Amino acid sequence: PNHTIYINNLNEKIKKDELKKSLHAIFSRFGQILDILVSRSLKMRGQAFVIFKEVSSATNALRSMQGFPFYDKPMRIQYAKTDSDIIAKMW
Repeated sequence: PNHTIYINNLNEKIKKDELKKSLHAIFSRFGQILDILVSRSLKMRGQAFVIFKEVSSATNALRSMQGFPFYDKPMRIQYAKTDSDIIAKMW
């Protein structure tokens, strides 16, 4: 368990700004969000990071929204571990 959730299987047709705003719309109820990180760098498409202020908020977000159909795609959620090299391992 960690402050930050890592989301993938996001609909890649969605623009960065709208994707962040729609992510706030469904995740804000879990607790205070410090930021949402979205990259349109090709290998980082389809993915997002939601940084909660509290770990309890991130845990409830991950369990409640696992598989949630969003832009017609079920999102996959995991905890982001610091220094896990998500980007460096990704191709």
